[PDB]
Amino acid sequence: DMYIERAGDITWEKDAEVTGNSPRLDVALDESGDFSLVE
Amino acid sequence: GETTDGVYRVMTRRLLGSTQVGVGVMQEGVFHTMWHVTKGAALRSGEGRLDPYWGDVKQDLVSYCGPWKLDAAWDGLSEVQLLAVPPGERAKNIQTLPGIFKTKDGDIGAVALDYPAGTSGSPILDKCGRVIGLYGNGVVIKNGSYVSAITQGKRE
Ligand SMILES: Nc1ccnc2c(Cl)cccc12
Repeated sequence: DMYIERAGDITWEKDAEVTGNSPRLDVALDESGDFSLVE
Repeated sequence: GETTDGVYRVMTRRLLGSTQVGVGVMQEGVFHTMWHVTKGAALRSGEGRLDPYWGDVKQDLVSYCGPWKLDAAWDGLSEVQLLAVPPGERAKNIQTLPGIFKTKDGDIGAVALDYPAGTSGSPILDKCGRVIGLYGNGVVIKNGSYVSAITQGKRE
């Protein structure tokens, strides 16, 4: 039996920890909603 | 129960301790999450019960109490913030520029941020604070690092 607890507001927070790259990827989506790397 | 707009942890007691299995957004009285988090199962919010209303395993999405409410899209240019909510840890905005899932059916935003699976459902924001999709469905690349789609539902 799952339950939910609030974890915060949905807001854009100016000066947040800016990280991560921006890769372009060829992918296939199956009927099970699993993504996979098409190479 | 709590029906206040905002982001939420999805918890189970069916394992050891209380375990965060995912995250979701309450908006306009509707709770939005990823299908793989709840498997369409019902949810508790106080005594309050949430019942599934819409769901699609292929989109890996599901809404409770009403139809999918979130129609905002990545504009293809601007940066965005994963409002990540990890297990046992406080909500925390991470700003990033999305990459791209190129698929036979089209291009999807993707965010290269690595977080425990319990973060699945954490929302992704545009600069006006609108939710443009949910993190936690995607792919592992060469490195061993996780890349997630910006998964958005269709609103009516
Ligand atoms: N291996 C994984 C499967 C599914 N989801 C994940 C998320 Cl959200 C983060 C990191 C790893 C994974």
